[PDB]
Amino acid sequence: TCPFYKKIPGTGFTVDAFQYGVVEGCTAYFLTHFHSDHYAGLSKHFTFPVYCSEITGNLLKNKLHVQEQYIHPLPLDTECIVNGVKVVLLDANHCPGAVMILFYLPNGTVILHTGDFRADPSMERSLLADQKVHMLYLDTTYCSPEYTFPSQQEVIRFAINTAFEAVTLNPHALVVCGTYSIGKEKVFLAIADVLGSKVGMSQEKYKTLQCLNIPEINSLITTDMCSSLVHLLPMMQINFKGLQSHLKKCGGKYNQILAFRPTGWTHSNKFTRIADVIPQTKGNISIYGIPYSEHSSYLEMKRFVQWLKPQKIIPTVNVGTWKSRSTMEKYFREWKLEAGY
Ligand SMILES: CO/N=C(\C(=O)N[C@@H]1C(=O)N2C(C(=O)O)=C(COC(C)=O)CS[C@H]12)c1csc(N)n1
Ligand SMILES: CO/N=C(\C(=O)N[C@@H]1C(=O)N2C(C(=O)O)=C(COC(C)=O)CS[C@H]12)c1csc(N)n1
Ligand code: NI
Repeated sequence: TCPFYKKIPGTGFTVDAFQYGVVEGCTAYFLTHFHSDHYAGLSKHFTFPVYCSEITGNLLKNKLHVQEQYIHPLPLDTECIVNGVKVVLLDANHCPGAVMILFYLPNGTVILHTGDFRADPSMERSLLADQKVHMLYLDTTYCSPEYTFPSQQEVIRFAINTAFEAVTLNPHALVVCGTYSIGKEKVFLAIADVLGSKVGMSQEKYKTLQCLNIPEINSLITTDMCSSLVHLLPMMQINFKGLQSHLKKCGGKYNQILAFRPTGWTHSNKFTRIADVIPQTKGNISIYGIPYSEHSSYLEMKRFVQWLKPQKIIPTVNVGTWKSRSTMEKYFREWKLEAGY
C-alpha cells in the first residue's frame, strides 16, 4: 500500500513509488534519483511511464534494464508538461541525476518535492524563487540539531590533504574508498586527482560511473586495479579484516592502506563533541570516518525551509515512528514561529 506522502494531490502522479505494484490512479511515476530505497521495484518488466532526469534514465536503462519506451528523461530547469501538468526538475545537490520536482497544480497551488537533497543557499537564488511554493515534500533525514557536519568542501580538503601527505611520505601506500551506491564520487575522484592516479574499481562499478555524464571521467577511472593508487571497494569490506585481505592482493605491491568511509553525522555535547576526524588504526591499516553527507544538515534544512516559507510540510523520511513525527513537527513549528510565516 503506497503511503500518502508518495502521491501528489490533484494529479495522477506518484514520486518514488515503485514497490507497491500498480498504484491505483497513477498515470505517471516520477523517480527522483537512482538510490535503492527509491527505485525499489523497478525492473525490465515495468510497463508504465517513468519520469526522471537523463542520468537517472541512463541508470534505469543500463543497470535495471528498464525498457526504453517507458523511460521519459526530462531536462533540468525546463518547464515541461506531463499529463497536462507543468513540472520543473531542479538539481537536488544529492547524488548524480538526483532532482527535486516542482509541480504547478491546476488549481494554482505549487508543490516542491525535494526528493533527497542537501539544501544549499544557491537554491534560494534559483528559479525556485520565482513563484510561491505552497506545499513542501521534505527530505527530513537529519531533522534534529545534533546533525551537524562540515561542508563537502571542508571534508574533501581533509581527505585530499590526508591522502596526499600519506602517499607522499610513503609511495607504497594505497588509498581505498568504500561505496555501495552512486553518490559521493567527489571523494575518490578528488583524491585520485591530487595523486595523479586513476580510480580502480570493479566492472560493475565502472559501468555505473559510465552512466553519470561526468566530464573527462574516462581519464579518471579504470578496471585495471593494480595500476592505480586509489581503489573503490564495496562498503562492507571497509573493515580491518576486509582491508587486510585486500592488501594481500596485487602481488603485495602496497604496504599501507588508508581507507575512507562516510560516517560520523552526530555531534553535540551529548555525543561525540569533538568533530575532529582521527582514524581507527590496526597495524598498517587506517580507516578514516569522514562526515561527507549528501543530505541537509539540520541548519541547512532549517535555512532552506525558512526561506521557502511553505504553508504545509510533508516529511518523506523518518515518519515511521511517533517520536520522530512528533519531533519533526515541533521543529517545523519552531521554524515557522521564528521566521513569521
Ligand atoms: C573510523 O571507522 N568508522 C567505522 C569503521 O569503518 N570502523 C572500523 C572497523 O571496521 N573497525 C573494526 C573492525 O574491523 O572490526 C574495529 C575493531 O578492531 C580492533 C580495534 O581491535 C574497530 S572500529 C574499525 C564505521 C562507522 S559505521 C561502521 N559500520 N564502521
Ligand atoms: C506517514 O507514515 N507513513 C508510513 C510510515 O510509517 N512511514 C515510514 C518512513 O518514513 N519510512 C521510511 C523512511 O524513513 O525512509 C521507509 C523507508 O523506505 C525505504 C523503502 O527506504 C519505509 S516506510 C517508513 C507508511 C508506510 S507504508 C504506509 N502506507 N504508510
Ligand atoms: Ni538518496
